Amino acid sequence: DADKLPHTKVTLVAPPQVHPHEQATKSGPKVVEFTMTIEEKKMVIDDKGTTLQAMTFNGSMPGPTLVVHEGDYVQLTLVNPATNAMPHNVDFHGATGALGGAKLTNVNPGEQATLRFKADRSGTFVYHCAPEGMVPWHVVSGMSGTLMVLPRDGLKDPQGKPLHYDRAYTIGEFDLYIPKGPDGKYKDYATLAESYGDTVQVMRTLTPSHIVFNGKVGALTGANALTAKVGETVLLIHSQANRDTRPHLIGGHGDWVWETGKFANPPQRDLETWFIRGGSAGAALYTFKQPGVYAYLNHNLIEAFELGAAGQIKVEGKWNDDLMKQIKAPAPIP
Amino acid sequence: DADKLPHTKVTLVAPPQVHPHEQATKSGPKVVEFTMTIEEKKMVIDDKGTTLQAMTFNGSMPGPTLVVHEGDYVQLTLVNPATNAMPHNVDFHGATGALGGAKLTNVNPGEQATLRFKADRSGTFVYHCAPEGMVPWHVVSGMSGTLMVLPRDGLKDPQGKPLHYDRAYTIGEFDLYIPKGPDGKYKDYATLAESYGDTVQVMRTLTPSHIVFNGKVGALTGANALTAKVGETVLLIHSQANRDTRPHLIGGHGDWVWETGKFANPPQRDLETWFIRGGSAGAALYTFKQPGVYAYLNHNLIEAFELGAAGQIKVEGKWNDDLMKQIKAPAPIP
Amino acid sequence: DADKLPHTKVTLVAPPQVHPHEQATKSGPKVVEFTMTIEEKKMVIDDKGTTLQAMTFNGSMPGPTLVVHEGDYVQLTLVNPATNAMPHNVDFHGATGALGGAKLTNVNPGEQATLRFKADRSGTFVYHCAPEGMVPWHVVSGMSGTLMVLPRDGLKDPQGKPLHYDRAYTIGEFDLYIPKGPDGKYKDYATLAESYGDTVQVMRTLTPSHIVFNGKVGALTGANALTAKVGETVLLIHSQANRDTRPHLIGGHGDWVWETGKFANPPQRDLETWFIRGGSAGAALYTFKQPGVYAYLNHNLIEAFELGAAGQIKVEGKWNDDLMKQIKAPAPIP
Ligand SMILES: O=N[O-]
Ligand SMILES: O=N[O-]
Ligand SMILES: O=N[O-]
Ligand SMILES: [Cu+2]
Ligand SMILES: [Cu+2]
Ligand SMILES: [Cu+2]
Ligand SMILES: [Cu+2]
Ligand SMILES: [Cu+2]
Ligand SMILES: [Cu+2]
Ligand SMILES: [Zn+2]
Ligand SMILES: [Zn+2]
Ligand SMILES: [Zn+2]
Ligand SMILES: [Zn+2]
Ligand SMILES: [Zn+2]
Ligand SMILES: [Zn+2]
Repeated sequence: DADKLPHTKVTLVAPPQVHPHEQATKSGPKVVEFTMTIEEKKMVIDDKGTTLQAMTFNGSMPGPTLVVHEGDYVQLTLVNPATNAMPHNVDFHGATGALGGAKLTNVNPGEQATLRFKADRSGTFVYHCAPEGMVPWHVVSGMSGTLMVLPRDGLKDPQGKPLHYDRAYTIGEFDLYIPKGPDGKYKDYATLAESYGDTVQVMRTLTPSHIVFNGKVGALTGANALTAKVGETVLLIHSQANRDTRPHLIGGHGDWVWETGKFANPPQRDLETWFIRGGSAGAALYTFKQPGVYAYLNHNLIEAFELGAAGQIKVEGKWNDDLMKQIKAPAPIP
Repeated sequence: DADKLPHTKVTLVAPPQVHPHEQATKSGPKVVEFTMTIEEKKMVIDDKGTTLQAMTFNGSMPGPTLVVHEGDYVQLTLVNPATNAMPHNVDFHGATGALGGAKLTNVNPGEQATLRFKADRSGTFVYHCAPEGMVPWHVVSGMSGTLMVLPRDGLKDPQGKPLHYDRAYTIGEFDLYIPKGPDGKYKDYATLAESYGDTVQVMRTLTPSHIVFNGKVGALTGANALTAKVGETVLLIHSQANRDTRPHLIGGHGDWVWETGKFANPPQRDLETWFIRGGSAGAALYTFKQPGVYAYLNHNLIEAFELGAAGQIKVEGKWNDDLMKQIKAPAPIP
Repeated sequence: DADKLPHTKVTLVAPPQVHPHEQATKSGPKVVEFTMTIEEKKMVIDDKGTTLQAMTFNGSMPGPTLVVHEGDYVQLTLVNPATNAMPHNVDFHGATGALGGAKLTNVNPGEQATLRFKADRSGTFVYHCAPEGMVPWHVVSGMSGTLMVLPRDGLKDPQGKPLHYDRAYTIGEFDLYIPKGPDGKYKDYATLAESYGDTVQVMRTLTPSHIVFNGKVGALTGANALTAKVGETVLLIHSQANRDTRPHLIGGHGDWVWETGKFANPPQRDLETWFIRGGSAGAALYTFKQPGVYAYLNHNLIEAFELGAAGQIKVEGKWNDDLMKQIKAPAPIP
């Protein structure tokens, strides 16, 4: 019975980081308490100044990643401030019943609610807003993120041997549908409500204007690149709440990958490219063996390089000539 | 030798139901006999009165699901009445040889044929019409369904333990390509033949005008919702003969899923969203634990809510506060 | 240490063939040496005379398949003749570090370089050109192929039992983005450089004008059909460096399939249709049981029959009435 369990309180952190947590643990089940506050805002999503009338959990795309263990109960307080214009809610794919909790968390601006559900299944799961009649709009405008439910004894390989990560990053990939006017320029809307009708028209074409990691072209590049060192294992959590994507690490691999994102299933190894189904979150482990700047992208290379679905990981350490060596540098042909 | 085996005769039923059958069985192999009659007809596919010049097996989209056991022989009589305008045939993905049987079942209006093949592989398999030179048109106009070949000893989990369903539903998802005229309204064609050239032009854009379960927007919603009770296991058979989709049960999961649809492979568990490749049928088991109305949809939410790829399952029984509880209902913020 | 190993030299062959190689082998690791020469050229890609300003490894789309064993080192010499206009390089998904080798193989026209990397992971892996700032263009214009890294003891089934192929074919599937002018005809460009800006515009729509196997509509059909005999096992290597596809053998199956293409993972059996993620190569084994002409295609049937993604395999041998029999030929209805 959940009433008798100890309660713990978790402080969320902004993507691409993930809040401190244990993997394998000796702890018994808890009611883990989180709070998120919805923020509607206009956001600049590319280098040329295009805006999106956006909607977010906790001010970021994606929302923050919530982490518990299998057997825990998630208890979320969802706050919709009066400064917002729209009603909202939350649908946890990791939860059982009531349209993922959507039916029990309908909050108008100035309202809040508290949902509890049992995280009885391990994996990365999408959570997203789902107000009746406007579900796709809320999702594609930015209202999604990941619940990671770790097995109580940590991750396991196909033979039941222990797996771990030394650092976790969360990447949300957003297919955006920004309208254009008669002049072929992207439209800038004074309010969220005014963007709706034009946006639905773009949505129905099924062609994104932009596809971005973490809310904007270049969000995870240059100074905002992910980081690691040779010998460190990274978990890359990839969520896509609306559309398929195909993650790849250039110069790397998915050492162990759960592309459907459910940890009770054996992972696949040595992947070049994996597949996240629209409406899901997946997870890949990789241990870096070479230093340098890696690209982490959607391997529809148009979607990556033209439309925005690409980032970087800057990796420190010592080059390894056994794994790779320039035998003869570029030089004239004999 | 198939000539020495007992023959049985099966009466098909309309989707979303599936005809009575055994899962695990003590029976030896049989020649199982079915008959289907092709019906070309104009069908209303949405709420605003849009029509499709459709083609069907047995008058429905999808065609009915045929169920046998591994080692059985399927013996289909395919009837093409003289009231039809086009030639037709059938390609069983579950069969070996002759383009799935297409080469041996070419039937002009007023003709019929009888095909036999050995169902030597377990799984859900697409069957579809495939006349030379017009294959995509016949498929996207509605001529597909599922052959389910159960293992003789029933479904099994990754550890070889028994799995079962208490009820089976079949869902066919149809990407439609309805042309529009200069006024931006959908075209209404007097005959099947007249729809062809305009439709091929829409097809080549790769953008469906509509994507529907079972032949129309809302076919599996409201009064036509699927049904179940808490404690019952449902098999959800999902076919898509032309285009990828990503099934999800809102507030539920795929407890055991064969997304490529082939039962000799271990299923995956705890899926939020699975993937049916265009040209295949997949299958998911789920045991309901909460009552209420669930949505079962393609989790490209545009494809679902805007274009039509969504239905409902109405589930009876007792709410379970351990799995989910509204701790604090929506109420003003402190 | 790679310097102490024996060097071997391999002569590449044109797709759809694959160069002679061993599967299971008693040989220890080698440094296997290959050379490829880039050729930019205009190519006719369909029946109506449409051209593509193409870019290739070794004059073909796809490039040739390179085959080694796990533990070998690949040592490629990449030649960019002075007759080419653009700089190029190579990114091996099978390699670790330096953006797959791209950073160490930047070659202007008239230059060459030699890369070595350790093929420490078994599977089929994409290789492709990846010049900074122009990656998608080089890829979609034809610069990709497959590195197959076989396990030293050959392929294995889920229970660790031996698998083999008697013949291997390599199929590269290319989503092309050919621009049109104001008259609705495809544009013909005098040079590679001139095609760029118009092509990027088509790319950004995400709608291919054509999707072809091995560089052109019908490349693997009629006289250029693949061949086999009843009782022979074929390996079908399928690469797609930019966009998803869904291979299917009409009248056949994937007997054992590694759709993510990584041989240390158990294969799936009895597949009707499998899924190659954009940015990957997959592999399927099939043993023919019936003679006749099979179609091997992308089972988005529009992509196959309308846009070009389909070929044929002509199979010799004796028909098998147990697997399939025309019980009653097409004939009038009673
Ligand atoms: O593997 N570079 O897209
Ligand atoms: O999980 N609701 O799309
Ligand atoms: O299975 N014929 O597309
Ligand atoms: Cu919302
Ligand atoms: Cu959802
Ligand atoms: Cu037909
Ligand atoms: Cu088919
Ligand atoms: Cu190049
Ligand atoms: Cu790549
Ligand atoms: Zn915990
Ligand atoms: Zn570590
Ligand atoms: Zn039977
Ligand atoms: Zn039951
Ligand atoms: Zn070798
Ligand atoms: Zn053999």
